[PDB]
Amino acid sequence: SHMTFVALYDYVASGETDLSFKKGERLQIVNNTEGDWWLAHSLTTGRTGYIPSNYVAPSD
Repeated sequence: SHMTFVALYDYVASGETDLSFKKGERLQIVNNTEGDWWLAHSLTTGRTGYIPSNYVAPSD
């Protein structure tokens, strides 16, 4: 259930459904059913949206 990942790079969202996040931000992964785009929730900003799965790595 707790699935914490850390952002490896900045990402500015290009649309409505993706999530913008800063390098070093910690995110709860909500839905990793797809291998390319994961639904994530920022523990910092409280925003929720899709992120590129290759921009994050497992974290505490």
